Amino acid sequence: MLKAGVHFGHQTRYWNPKMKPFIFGARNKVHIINLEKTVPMFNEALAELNKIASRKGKILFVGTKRAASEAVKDAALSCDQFFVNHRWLGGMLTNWKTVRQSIKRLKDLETQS
RNA sequence: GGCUGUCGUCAGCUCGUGUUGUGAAAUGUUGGGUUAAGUCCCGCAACGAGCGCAACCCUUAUCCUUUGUUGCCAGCGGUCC
Ligand SMILES: [Mg+2]
Ligand SMILES: [Mg+2]
Repeated sequence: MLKAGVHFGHQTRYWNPKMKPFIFGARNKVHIINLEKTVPMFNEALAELNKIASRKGKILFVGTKRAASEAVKDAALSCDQFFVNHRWLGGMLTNWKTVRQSIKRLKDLETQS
């Protein structure tokens, strides 16, 4: 099952009871995730993800925090998928129809940079 | 009506969209700095915009080009200086 070498799942008491099923944990006053449930989760996850992908679908990666920021400007910045590695501008998706023309500007700047 | 004084040349006053709240409303315009300034930077469920601040206007301080009378006299002669 564990095709995933090393990511035992941090965070100690600061937990969330909604996250009981996916837990086997209890070590050194901190939770351990679950082998036999992390792996099964690709099941519904990589299945649908690589299907909508086949149907030609935009992806968009999201990962703020300067601890994996350019680590998403990566093989996510390789395919027809996209990314957000910094500040998530509130409403860039629900208010897309406004934020869109902040892009139109970016374009005008790099189109003369 | 038009025009004017006043707070005050104070740094303020608002809207679109989005989002939050049953709602009046909120956010943006909190906050950390910074500035003469809602000035700017960072931040941030906000993203942007309008009036305002600033700039564009005039004048003042240095220089340059063009211009030389009614303005000017440095080097030239003459002197009723
Ligand atoms: Mg302004
Ligand atoms: Mg002005």
